This record gives sequence, C-alpha cells and structure tokens, in this order.
Amino acid sequence: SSFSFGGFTFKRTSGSSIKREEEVLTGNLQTLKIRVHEGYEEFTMVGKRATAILRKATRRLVQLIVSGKDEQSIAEAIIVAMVFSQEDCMIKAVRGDLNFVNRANQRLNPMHQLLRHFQKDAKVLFQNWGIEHIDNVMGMVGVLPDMTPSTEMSMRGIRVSKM
Ligand SMILES: C[C@H](Nc1nc(-c2c[nH]c3ncc(Cl)cc23)ncc1F)C(=O)N(C)C
Repeated sequence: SSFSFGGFTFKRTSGSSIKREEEVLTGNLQTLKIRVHEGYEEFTMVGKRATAILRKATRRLVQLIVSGKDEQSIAEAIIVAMVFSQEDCMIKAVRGDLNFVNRANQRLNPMHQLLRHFQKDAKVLFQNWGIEHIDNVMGMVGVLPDMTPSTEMSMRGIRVSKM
C-alpha cells in the first residue's frame, strides 16, 4: 500500500503479498517469529536523503537501485531494504542476542528489532549478503560491502544510481 519503515515512505507500484507468521533462526540460533510477506512486489522507497526502487520476491531482494545525498544516506536505504526483504542471509547475519527482554525493546516488533540491530552496525550484514560481477550499465554503479563504488562487482542485486 503506502506505509513507512526506517524513515522511508514505501509505495507499492507492482504486485501484491499476503502475511504468514513464520519462525526464523538467527545466526545465533535464536528463534524469531516474523510475519513473512509472500508474493512478488515492486516499491519506491522515498526518504529525505535517499530514494530507491525495490523489487522483491518472498524473502528475497531481486533488485535495489538507490540514489541519495552521500555514502551514509545510501547505506541507510540499503540497510532498510535488506531488512525489509526478510532474506535469510539478513536473519542469519544477526550474530548476537536480539534483546526483547529489556524495558526499551518491548514496543519493538521483530522487524523493527532487526532494523535497530543493523543500523547500529551493518558490517556483518553487508559482508554476508554476497557479491556478484556486474554487467556494464551506464549511469549505474556497483557498491562493495564497504560502500566503495565499483564498475566490476557489487553487493547482490544492489546498484547505486547518480542523483
Ligand atoms: C511498516 C510495515 N507496514 C506494511 N508492510 C507491508 C509489506 C508489504 N510487503 C512487505 N514485505 C516485507 C515487510 Cl517487512 C513488510 C511488507 N505492507 C503494508 C504495510 F502497512 C511493516 O509492517 N513492516 C516493515 C513489518
């Protein structure tokens, strides 16, 4: 529909999805109960410092083309997208405990807890997502897990566009 997550306005342009509660295992073998969105969808993510076009299948980011003000703003959109995708490699990239016990995390649904976790440090998220060789498309660049640009390789399904 039209909703917000991690500071971005999401607007669905194609497809549809249904919700099914599912148990997932983190890289720390912690069980999380998440509402999995099933179905292929395309979205525009609109933020104050970055915008993107997201194509996602059930628990699988297919493509993310992002533009933004700078490396940091772009990385923020990428993190929000990777979390939003509900991919297994993102869930498995959680390597410590996801505290649901403490007073401050009570109002946090799993997806929002995952988001907070990766926003604190996205190093393992980016390093475990995977890289691919990229085809040459002008006006688009690949981005390595350290957010340095490359015309050779990129984080899987991720491309950076010029503003
Ligand atoms: C705020 C968002 N609200 C909505 N999310 C979705 C949605 C569609 N496909 C998705 N895929 C993944 C996730 Cl994660 C959420 C969605 N649709 C309508 C919404 F109000 C939400 O519930 N989460 C990010 C968990």
